Amino acid sequence: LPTNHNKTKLLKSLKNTKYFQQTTIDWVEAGLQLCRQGHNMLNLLIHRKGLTYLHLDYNFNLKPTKTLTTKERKKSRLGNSFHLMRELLKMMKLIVDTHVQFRLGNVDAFQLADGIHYILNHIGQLTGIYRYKYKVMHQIRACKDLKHIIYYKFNKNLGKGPGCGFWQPAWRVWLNFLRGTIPLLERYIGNLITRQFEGRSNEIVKTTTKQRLDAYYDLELRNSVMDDILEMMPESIRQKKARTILQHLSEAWRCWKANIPWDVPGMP
Amino acid sequence: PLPTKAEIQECTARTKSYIQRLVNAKLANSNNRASSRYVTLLLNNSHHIEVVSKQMDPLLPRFVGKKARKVVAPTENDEVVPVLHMDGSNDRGEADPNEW
Amino acid sequence: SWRDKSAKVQVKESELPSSIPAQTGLTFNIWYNKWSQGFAGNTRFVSPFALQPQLHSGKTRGDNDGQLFFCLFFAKGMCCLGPKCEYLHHIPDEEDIGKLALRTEVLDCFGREKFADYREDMGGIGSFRKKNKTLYVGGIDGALNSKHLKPAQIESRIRFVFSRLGDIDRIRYVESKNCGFVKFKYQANAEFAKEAMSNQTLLLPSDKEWDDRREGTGLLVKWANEDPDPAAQKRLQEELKLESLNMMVHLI
Amino acid sequence: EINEPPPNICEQCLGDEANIRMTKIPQGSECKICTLPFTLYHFKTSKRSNNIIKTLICVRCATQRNICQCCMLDSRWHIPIQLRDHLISLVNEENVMTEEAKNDMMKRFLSLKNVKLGGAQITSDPSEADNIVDKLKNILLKNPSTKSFFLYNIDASIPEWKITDTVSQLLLSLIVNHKAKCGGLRFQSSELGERFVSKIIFIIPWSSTAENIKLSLSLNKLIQLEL
RNA sequence: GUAUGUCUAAAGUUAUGCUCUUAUUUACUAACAA
RNA sequence: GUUCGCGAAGCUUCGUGGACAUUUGGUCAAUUUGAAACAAUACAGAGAUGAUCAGCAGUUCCCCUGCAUAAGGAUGAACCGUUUUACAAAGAGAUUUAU
Ligand SMILES: O=P(O)(O)O[C@H]1[C@H](OP(=O)(O)O)[C@@H](OP(=O)(O)O)[C@H](OP(=O)(O)O)[C@@H](OP(=O)(O)O)[C@H]1OP(=O)(O)O
Ligand SMILES: [K+]
Ligand SMILES: [K+]
Ligand SMILES: [Mg+2]
Ligand SMILES: [Mg+2]
Ligand SMILES: [Zn+2]
Ligand SMILES: [Zn+2]
Ligand SMILES: [Zn+2]
Repeated sequence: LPTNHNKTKLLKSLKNTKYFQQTTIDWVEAGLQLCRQGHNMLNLLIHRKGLTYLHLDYNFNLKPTKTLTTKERKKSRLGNSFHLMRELLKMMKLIVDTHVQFRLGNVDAFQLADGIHYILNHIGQLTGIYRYKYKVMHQIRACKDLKHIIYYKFNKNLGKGPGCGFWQPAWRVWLNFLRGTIPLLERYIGNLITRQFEGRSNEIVKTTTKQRLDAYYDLELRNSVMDDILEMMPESIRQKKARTILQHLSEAWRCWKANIPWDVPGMP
Repeated sequence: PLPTKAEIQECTARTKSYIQRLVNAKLANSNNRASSRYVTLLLNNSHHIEVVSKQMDPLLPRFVGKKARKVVAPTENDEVVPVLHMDGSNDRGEADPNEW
Repeated sequence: SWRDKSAKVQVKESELPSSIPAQTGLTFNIWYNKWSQGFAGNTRFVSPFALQPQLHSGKTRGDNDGQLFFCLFFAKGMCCLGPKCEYLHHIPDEEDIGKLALRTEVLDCFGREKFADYREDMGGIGSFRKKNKTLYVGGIDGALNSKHLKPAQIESRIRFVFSRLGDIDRIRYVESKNCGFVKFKYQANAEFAKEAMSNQTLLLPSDKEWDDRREGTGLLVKWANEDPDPAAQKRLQEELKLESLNMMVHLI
Repeated sequence: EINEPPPNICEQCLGDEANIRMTKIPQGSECKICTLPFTLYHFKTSKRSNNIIKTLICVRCATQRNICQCCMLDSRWHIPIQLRDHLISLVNEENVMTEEAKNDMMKRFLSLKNVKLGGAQITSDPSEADNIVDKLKNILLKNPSTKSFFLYNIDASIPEWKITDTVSQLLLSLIVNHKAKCGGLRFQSSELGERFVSKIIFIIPWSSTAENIKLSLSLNKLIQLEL
């Protein structure tokens, strides 16, 4: 159920400000301009990070220029935000490019339609979107299913071959995927560019997880024990005298583990 | 006296107002425009002036200043405060350490 | 005079130089405008242009307005907006210094904010915390393409250069340190010169290394720490006292 | 945090208008002292005045120094902070400095402390300021056409600007070295030199107890030459 | 062989019982050869 | 400039009183001197302990990559250095001083 209170859209919000103007531009123009824009954005981000050795190709296919020093390599492992952004632009760059080709006098409209259809049904095979965000397999699978459905309603009496267009339902799928992800990428890339600008938060504090549960447990335990002993101890002894205590405890634990009775004489 | 109901209403009003404002501040601060919808003039002498907040481009960072600085806090314990325990144990207090 | 004529263009934007200096490294960095993948060799070079003030200085859009700041690119001698520039185009004087004297405590004559501390070099625009008027003038060896001149010759040429751009409090060349200390009448003036002769040449048309002026490394005009010399320290103190007497009488 | 402290801007600075319209960008810059976010305020002094005035430092910093947030001058006397600290050091005391820590971490820390600096303690309370002022007050009470001269007996403290201006009043180029005092003055024309000489610590030959003076000159000159 | 970590990358801040000679072991180390 | 009233020449033209409309942007300014980061050359090449190994922590006015409160950066790095007093009471011997 869509929540109703949030009736300040993104575009509306942007419209409200001065820094945007509006124009009537051809969709191809919009596309090409957005490839140019996107390219400039991603390059700006990468260079900002410092790693100029990652050359963006104009086809949004990122690759390193030089052989990478291990440090450099570590630096350049861009995350699932940036790569996902790239992949979406790759997707877009494909279809927009196909339109350009069509309109640039290369290919016929049927050829265009087929091209677009091919792109949508082979987003997996044309842009490793799945790599970064694997739930896109669902989308890919859906597209495949559509193709299977469509073709066999498109090729009843007609034989086999590649020349079917009809890109609608797949296109719908991709739109809904983008709808799904727009929030995710606003968060992800939001945080990313925030990190680029503001440093990362220095109140890191890690949660417990399966991997560090035991260590945390044990530290909590020894803190508790130490506290109790200090409460007990009437002299108000130093932290260095607590080291003896906790070390004693540790030994005791080990003794228990062994099943050797832990009977140190000098204790209270 | 257990506090007055009327005065509890006061305190609640004050503190509730405060915390609501604080949370609003926290929210409109954050980059997630999603959380903008849960948000519940001056003079610099005898001389007078109008304060304004110019709306900025929603591309450029909202808060250019903040950059996650490490900052050490000065304590500011300007007023001294005692630590004040009343006891004097000699017999049990000296016999015990030999055991402890 | 400067006020008699409109300011000529230093150089048309066709003649202006691009923002892609020297390929110092293997690849260009878009968000920084610097180079990268290699910092082999020093970056600095000699200014192609110079403020020839009488041939250049004049009226502006600013001289109409009462813009209180002078054109950095005028000082550098490369302003591509001549009379159409908002920032002014002439040597700072008592009238203009006096005019901006309120604001110039916090920031330069180039209308850019000063900082808490000098940039470790004493190299960048001055700190607000000091009211310094004294420019250190390093890199004279580099500024003359290793021309074995006389100390007298050096100091004279230096005098010719900085006296042209602002009223001098004093200058003194140091043979033992191969540098200048060029105290100015006003902080605005100091600021102006400090940019106006940054990365410049001390060479002249009469000198034989005139066509090699570009190829060296320019004047290192930075700001000066006050001398350890107690001979001048005392003088400084006296000056401070005098100034204090002025302001203190002015309070009532 | 909440916008609890108001901005600390002085009068002269701000300009003589009954109502200006300034803007506040909150968390709007690191300050010029303590590298620390604060609410940046800014305004054109007039509507059609081109120069914006932006609040350089943070309010805590301002309070700490007890200054304007745009001028960096004391809010009372409209004078450089260092200068005012010197004045304060001079009257009533021997030592009053306001040491800013030039290390990026420590400066922040210092800024955070709600404690006035040396001179700020005086200038905050107006009574004390007044007292200081009154104490200060108490404390108070032959022409061969050479175009090129060689002037001597130059006070060590005098600057070239004073010299040239004096000459102008008595009316070009000038060379002075405060070591030697061989004030190698040169005029833009010989006629101008004539004019000057005809118009006449002004000891002045025309080369191209005076004895002792010559000696003092001599030794100083020699020393200069060795340098 | 690496992570990783240091290093360099140029412009001058104004003060007056032993020494010896050898041969042998053992250990460790060695992106050096077998 | 439009228009609505008027006057002076021929519904047309020149002059007059109105109404309409009446404050843009800048925290910035074009290359060295107000700030990145690796990179290259050189040098070493990795915590326990004898040797070889998985790590998870912790403190840190160290951070980086990461969407991250996953995780990973060599167990990410540094932590291994330095280290004197709440200083007492009792006895014995020797020296001095005084009564
Ligand atoms: O089933 P998929 O693995 O998605 O592969 C299909 C399938 O090929 P296979 O049957 O060999 O797997 C289609 O063949 P048909 O079942 O329709 O005979 C074919 O469709 P066309 O016959 O219409 O070409 C289509 O190929 P295309 O993508 O060129 O339409 C192709 O997809 P892939 O080429 O991606 O394997
Ligand atoms: K870890
Ligand atoms: K660790
Ligand atoms: Mg590891
Ligand atoms: Mg390991
Ligand atoms: Zn200009
Ligand atoms: Zn002010
Ligand atoms: Zn501050």
